Amino acid sequence: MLTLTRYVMEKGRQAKGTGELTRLLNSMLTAIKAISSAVRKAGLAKLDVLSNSLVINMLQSSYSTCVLVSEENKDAIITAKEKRGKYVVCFDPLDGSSNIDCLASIGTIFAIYRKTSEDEPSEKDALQCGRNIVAAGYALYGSATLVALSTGQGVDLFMLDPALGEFVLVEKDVKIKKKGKIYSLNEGYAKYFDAATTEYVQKKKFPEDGSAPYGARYVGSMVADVHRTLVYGGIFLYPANQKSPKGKLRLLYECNPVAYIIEQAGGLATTGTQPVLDVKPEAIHQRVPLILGSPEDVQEYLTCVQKNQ
Amino acid sequence: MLTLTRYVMEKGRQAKGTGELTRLLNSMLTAIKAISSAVRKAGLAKLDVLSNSLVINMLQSSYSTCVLVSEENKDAIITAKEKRGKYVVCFDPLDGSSNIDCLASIGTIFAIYRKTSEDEPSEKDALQCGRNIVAAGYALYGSATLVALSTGQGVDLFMLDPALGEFVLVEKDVKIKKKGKIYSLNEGYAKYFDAATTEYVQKKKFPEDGSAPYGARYVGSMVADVHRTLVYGGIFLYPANQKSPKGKLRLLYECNPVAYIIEQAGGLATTGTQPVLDVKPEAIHQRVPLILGSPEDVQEYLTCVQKNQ
Amino acid sequence: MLTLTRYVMEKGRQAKGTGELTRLLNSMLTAIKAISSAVRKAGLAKLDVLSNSLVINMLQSSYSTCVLVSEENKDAIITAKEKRGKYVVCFDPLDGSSNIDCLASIGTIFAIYRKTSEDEPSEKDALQCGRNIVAAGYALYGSATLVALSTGQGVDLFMLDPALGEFVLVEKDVKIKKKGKIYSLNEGYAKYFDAATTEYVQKKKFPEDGSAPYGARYVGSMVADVHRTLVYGGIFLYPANQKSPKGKLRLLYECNPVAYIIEQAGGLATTGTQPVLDVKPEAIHQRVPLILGSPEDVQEYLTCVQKNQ
Amino acid sequence: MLTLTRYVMEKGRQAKGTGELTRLLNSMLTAIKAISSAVRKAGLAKLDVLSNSLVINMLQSSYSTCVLVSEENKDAIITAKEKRGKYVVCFDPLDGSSNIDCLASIGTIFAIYRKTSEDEPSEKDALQCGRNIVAAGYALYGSATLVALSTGQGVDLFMLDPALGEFVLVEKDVKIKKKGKIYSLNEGYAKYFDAATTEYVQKKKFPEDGSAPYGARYVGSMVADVHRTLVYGGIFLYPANQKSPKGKLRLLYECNPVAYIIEQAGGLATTGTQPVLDVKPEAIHQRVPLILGSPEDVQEYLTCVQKNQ
Ligand SMILES: O=P(O)(O)OC[C@H]1O[C@](O)(CO)[C@@H](O)[C@@H]1O
Ligand SMILES: O=P(O)(O)OC[C@H]1O[C@](O)(CO)[C@@H](O)[C@@H]1O
Ligand SMILES: O=P(O)(O)OC[C@H]1O[C@](O)(CO)[C@@H](O)[C@@H]1O
Ligand SMILES: O=P(O)(O)OC[C@H]1O[C@](O)(CO)[C@@H](O)[C@@H]1O
Ligand SMILES: [Cl-]
Ligand SMILES: [Cl-]
Ligand SMILES: [Mg+2]
Ligand SMILES: [Mg+2]
Ligand SMILES: [Mg+2]
Ligand SMILES: [Mg+2]
Ligand SMILES: [Mg+2]
Ligand SMILES: [Mg+2]
Ligand SMILES: [Mg+2]
Ligand SMILES: [Mg+2]
Repeated sequence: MLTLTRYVMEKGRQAKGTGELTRLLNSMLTAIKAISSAVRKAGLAKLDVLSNSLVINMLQSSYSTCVLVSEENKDAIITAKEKRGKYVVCFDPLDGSSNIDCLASIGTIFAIYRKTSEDEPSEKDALQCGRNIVAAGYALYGSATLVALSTGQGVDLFMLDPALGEFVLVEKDVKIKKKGKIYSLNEGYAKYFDAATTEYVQKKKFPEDGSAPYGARYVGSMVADVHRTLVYGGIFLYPANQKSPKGKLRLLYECNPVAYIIEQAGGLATTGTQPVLDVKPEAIHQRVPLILGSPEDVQEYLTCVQKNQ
Repeated sequence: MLTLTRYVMEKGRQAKGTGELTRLLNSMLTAIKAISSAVRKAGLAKLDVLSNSLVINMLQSSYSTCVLVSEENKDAIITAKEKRGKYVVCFDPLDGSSNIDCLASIGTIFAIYRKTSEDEPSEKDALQCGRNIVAAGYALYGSATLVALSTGQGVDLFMLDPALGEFVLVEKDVKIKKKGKIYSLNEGYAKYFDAATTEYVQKKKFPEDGSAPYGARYVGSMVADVHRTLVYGGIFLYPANQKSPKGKLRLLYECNPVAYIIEQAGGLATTGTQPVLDVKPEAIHQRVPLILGSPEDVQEYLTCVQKNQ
Repeated sequence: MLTLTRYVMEKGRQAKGTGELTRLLNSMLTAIKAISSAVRKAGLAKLDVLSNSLVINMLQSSYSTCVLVSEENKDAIITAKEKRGKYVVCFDPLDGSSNIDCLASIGTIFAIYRKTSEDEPSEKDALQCGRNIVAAGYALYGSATLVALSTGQGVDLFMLDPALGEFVLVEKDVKIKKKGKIYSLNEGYAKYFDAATTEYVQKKKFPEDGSAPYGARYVGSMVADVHRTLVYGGIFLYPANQKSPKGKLRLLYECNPVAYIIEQAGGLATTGTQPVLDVKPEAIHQRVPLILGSPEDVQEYLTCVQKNQ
Repeated sequence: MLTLTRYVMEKGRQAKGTGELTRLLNSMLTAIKAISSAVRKAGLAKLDVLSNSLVINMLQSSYSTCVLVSEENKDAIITAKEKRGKYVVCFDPLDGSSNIDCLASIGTIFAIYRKTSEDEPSEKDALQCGRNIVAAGYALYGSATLVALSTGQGVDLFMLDPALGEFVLVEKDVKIKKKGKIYSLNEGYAKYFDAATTEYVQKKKFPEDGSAPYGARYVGSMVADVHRTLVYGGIFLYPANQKSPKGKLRLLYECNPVAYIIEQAGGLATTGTQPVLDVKPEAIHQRVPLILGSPEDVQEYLTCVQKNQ
């Protein structure tokens, strides 16, 4: 039984670390477990508020953090001097608000950076390119609870063993298919799509090479849809549209973490004009377009962008 | 704490029943709990086979059944003479095979009939119109575990309390909105749709009255998509198409139960030409088209069918 | 998987009952499960008050009761006319107060009678001899959670399956050994014992026939000590002493239920002068001496009583 | 929520450790959780064998150990060179065999030492006086699951939060009463006691100063009885007797750990002639007499030893 806590401590032993990142991850994972439990019994009772407190408190108490960015907080949270550590965490404590009442899969998203500037800790420490991620992942609260995690050496999948109360490694170093057979976007925005998105979607439904149309899936929780894309392959799209000209999804704590996971699994994640991880953030709640998945599907989307530009 | 077992026994006390239906439901619910538990720890290990055995064994042992129809069994299962009861159960022991690996919501579906013929128990006892349902419902194994149940007096929702190990009533007599704002179908089959489906879908994305386009959602597990339709309103479609000319979804143990639930909640469920519950089944594994949800959305779909016929 | 709910409903099907006792037992068992859960997480927070409310509410709501006697209530609780059923329940909702802080096994004890008088329901309906018990048992909240139950056809043991959230039959028709090798009493009261108890205890430690002395065990929760006596054999004693001249243990909701269980398993349960189940109660909180266990050990205790009288 | 994993990592951050002890404790605690779960569902199925494997595998995999002593293994287990760490663990993976069938509290016991010799790792590294313990504690699998732990700075109590799946600090720096009112030993061995034990026990039942006799408690699992002694005060005795002239309890992995806990809480733990922690072990499965608890009660026992020597 390779537990996440035993896996992470072991990974930190081979790298001769001080144990600070390990302490941070353990704290994050503890918050995730409390969130999983609250989610499993939610209807028997706001959850946004609770999951946000849980994450902030656990992270700050780890003595590993200097700056936190949460979806739930207008401004960056600076860690009190007495608990100052070297890491910056951007997180979405509970994503998939739209699906809570209807019991669909929802999740938690996070990315961890090392503070590199010499200055006093500020929001600017949270404005690194995703290419500078130290660790990132997500939890999926679905038919079972799962964490996808990467620290730069590929993507590992862990599942909450409910009897044992701990995360157990179920898949090591997962790789996305080069090409899938599923496309995933909200086609309710079709009226507002750019020409590139329209053309790409048309190619999926009416291919010109005799292949079967792709199947469509859209849970409407990003973590569920991205996780499906990871394990089954294909493409997930939340592009710019007329109602959301800069996209809807948030760069720091939605797009960068999933982009990091998808790239680590051998996939691609793009704004349409450049890799998501290469976008230099200008503000903590900045939005970007997100198109991600199997490299050949994303590469085909990029061709549509290129001939329509 | 109004538990499902206490709710069902109480419902049977006011109706002066022998307790046979109550015994049947309790058995079904016990199978559901075992399924929930196996689902929650699935990745840590086929599940179709297991959930099928669980349901068959629990139902047969209730002394309440004479005939069972399962998705997993070519032929109807006749209950051994010594355990013969008066009820017929059609069930899908685990639905949403496509979503198991990716951890999306999956479910169990069932409908219960009283055997009305005088003959020896046979498959023909399972070929009643859904309009003759005595009890029907589904379990949803999602971020939490839920059962929707009706015995003819509206739809009640129950949630598995994990600490207590029992189903607890969370919503009594639920009603679907008259009109929703979500449409749900696999648009990957667009190339194969009939004119009516094409036109309806076009109206959702490009309305002609100045209203916002509907949002699209499609989990790709029927129970998840139908449950969302129930609680948020809107429309779910699995119509006939060129690849599935009679539809894909199964009449006895997929469509009739959800149709029964949706109608009990004040919604509509149609094949496109008639109510699902009014279809006289000719074979236990018969397929039908399924269009269901908020009455005004379904009524609008039926208008598209009518002007394209 | 023979669950308690399926076992009890089945037992009621063969006996052509109205289902009223079955509804009562299910309710009692639901309270037991809630108690088990509260007990498992007690230190992470009175419990007497909670467990009492749980039992009273569940029993009254079953529409099966007319009179309740609780250890926690000075007077008998008469069921409101609208929920009147035919049964009387005497219960100790949580026994083993002394062991809660130190985490030793604790339990719940109950006996069920049919009201036989024609009069208005009163405390007098709870003053039947234990010989008139319809059903009785206990729950043990120990290293695992167990229920011992009898309805007149021997003793069955059930264990809470934590994954499944239900009681499962683990042993059918259990029989106590004719003679054991363990004696169980608080020897701290030795100064206050009568001559009979003194002599019996001396015989256990200094036998005159060359046999090994009995081992001593005393958890100090009656349910734990009685359950051990049931499965390992031997003798449990809470006799009269100078500080408690009529004994300490309560007749209605401590002694009668365990006496009923022990007798059903082929054991004996005595006051020292007569079987516990044959004592005609005069008051709802009456105390009796309790000596119970393997028939040959109890029979040997009775010989000490006889030669010292 | 101060979790054990967060508490232990934090305790290791202030002490600038390499994290090796922390990794060891986490591993031990993970084994404890698996044991708790197996114990909670034991009757629904040897456990000695399982719990032994769990502990050995978890400890060896921590890269923190060089030598293990288990009750279940004749010889010391030398850690393979590739996983060699600096610590020695003596453990009883599951104690209280006698109480498993009857569902009474049972436990796991452990003591951790730093290897101090320069030689190749051998059994001799496990023969340090308990006074050289680095960390020690026990788990109690009772009505709830608890760990008592000390690393030299007093005794902390943790409880398994079943919803959260982790140990949570419930009491910091616990102190035993100076004098209690409970004595705990198997009085079935009275025929075989030495004069000192006889006299001490007589004083508890027949005091000569007008005080009330002590109450007697004896669960017959050492961990349960010792834990009760810790939280309620009093005295626990397993002295030498004619059948067990050197005592029964094992020095390395039963007596030293509980002695360490009791001393850290301000109590005393003696063989009758010297502190348990000061005994120099000569063999890994050596037995000693054990008398422990509130200092004034133990001090009174020692006076009986002294006037009978
Ligand atoms: O309804 P829409 O516009 O498709 O938005 C759904 C998206 O919004 C989110 O809830 C976060 O903004 C994602 O989880 C999901 O992908
Ligand atoms: O991939 P498709 O064709 O959309 O099929 C999905 C449907 O199939 C099912 O798995 C059952 O056939 C449903 O749960 C779901 O609605
Ligand atoms: O401390 P004593 O006098 O031995 O009393 C213990 C007895 O009291 C009870 O807590 C109930 O009165 C029983 O569970 C137990 O047998
Ligand atoms: O039956 P006895 O001799 O009192 O032995 C009980 C003791 O044995 C053990 O099981 C371990 O030897 C302890 O847990 C307990 O204190
Ligand atoms: Cl989902
Ligand atoms: Cl106990
Ligand atoms: Mg969010
Ligand atoms: Mg979000
Ligand atoms: Mg199926
Ligand atoms: Mg199906
Ligand atoms: Mg009580
Ligand atoms: Mg009591
Ligand atoms: Mg042992
Ligand atoms: Mg032992």
